[PDB]
Amino acid sequence: VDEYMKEAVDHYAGQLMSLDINTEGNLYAAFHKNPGVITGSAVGCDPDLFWSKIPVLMEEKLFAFDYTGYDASLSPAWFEALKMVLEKTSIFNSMINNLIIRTLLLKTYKGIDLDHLKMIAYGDDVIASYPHEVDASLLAQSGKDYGLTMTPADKSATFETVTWENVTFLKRFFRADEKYPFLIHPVMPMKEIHESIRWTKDPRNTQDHVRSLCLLAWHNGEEEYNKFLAKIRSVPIGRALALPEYSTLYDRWLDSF
Repeated sequence: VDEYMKEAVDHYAGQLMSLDINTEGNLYAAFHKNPGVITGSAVGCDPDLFWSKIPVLMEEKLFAFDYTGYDASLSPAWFEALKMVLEKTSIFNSMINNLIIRTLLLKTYKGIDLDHLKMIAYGDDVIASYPHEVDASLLAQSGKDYGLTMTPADKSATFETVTWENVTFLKRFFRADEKYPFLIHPVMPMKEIHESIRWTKDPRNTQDHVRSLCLLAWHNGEEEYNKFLAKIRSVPIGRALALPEYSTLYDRWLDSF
């Protein structure tokens, strides 16, 4: 645990401090109740609503990257660090990520003020920002000194600038609604959804499983959604399900804000 990790610890800790958490488990409830740039976690968030808030919590320049074997590569130094924070699973990997980003930032650039780092992590996945454009390609270099193997965001061939158009968090894109632009749709690619379809070893789970897939799919738009429902209804097992009409999912969503 070097000097950089120490400042990461002090800074991250001091932050979680403002939350005034109960020292008597209760850490999990604090995080679940406060998904954002203070916990620096999204664990327990609700995409359908949280997506409209994220753009406001972020600084101007986004930056993200992929981890290769995030858990396996986690050296003991980090846990030691995590302990120091606590002294001062998803919720923990998220806390570790918060330590990594800070550490690598302090090690890759001079003049970094962590109070201006706005990031939200969910395990190894993270959406980050800073007032100035930061290079994940340079952060990746510093990562080697810690056994971390960082690569472009979303299995990208090269390291390119992260924008609100190409950025993804929890595998979802950010797309403003066409009718009300300030309501941000969490958009999971249809491909990812199709590859999630399962005929449960217990047929009874099928309905609720597909329901949860529909709650993700309709965010790709009425045409894609109905195309999706048509596929499911092309065979008997899919025709036996009760699938939400696009119209109602969208309307309920608008009324939920």
